[PDB]
Amino acid sequence: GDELYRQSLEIISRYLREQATGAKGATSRKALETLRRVGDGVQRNHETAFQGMLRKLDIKNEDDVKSLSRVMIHVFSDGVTNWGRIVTLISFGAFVAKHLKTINQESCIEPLAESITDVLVRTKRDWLVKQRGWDGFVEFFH
Ligand SMILES: Cc1cc(OCCCc2c(C(=O)NS(=O)(=O)c3ccccc3)[nH]c3ccccc23)cc(C)c1Cl
Repeated sequence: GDELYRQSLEIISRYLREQATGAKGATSRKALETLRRVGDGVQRNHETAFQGMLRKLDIKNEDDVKSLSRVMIHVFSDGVTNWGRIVTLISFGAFVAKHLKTINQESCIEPLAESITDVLVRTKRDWLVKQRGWDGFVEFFH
């Protein structure tokens, strides 16, 4: 097993889907409430950049969402790894998730999640371990 990966995918998965479907172990549940508060804050403050980036990505179907990976890696990894940019990575994900339910492609949400987790855990794995993973996440937005 890879429990940072499956915890990461569980949290990002349900955060994205509840964000698009309106709504809605113990560590995963505190991370998810943290990521509601912070997540919705960030989507409201970067909303001008977020819609700029959404419209420029132009996601229509699920082969779009599968292309997204390496532009994700590009925008995301600028070395100086920190929770702020991680949570922006997830929250933009949510932004995209609600836009995919608008155009009635909820089927792409879980691939999208599977991509975000996939970028995150594979590009920051050592940093995330050194910060005790999602317990670091929760206690950083304490
Ligand atoms: C699901 C998905 C997520 C993606 O995340 C990218 C990194 C997060 C991000 C920043 C960002 O990091 N901006 S920043 O350098 O000024 C920054 C760094 C730390 C805390 C707050 C802001 N600006 C953004 C503007 C628009 C969209 C996302 C961001 C990227 C892609 C392609 C997809 Cl398909």
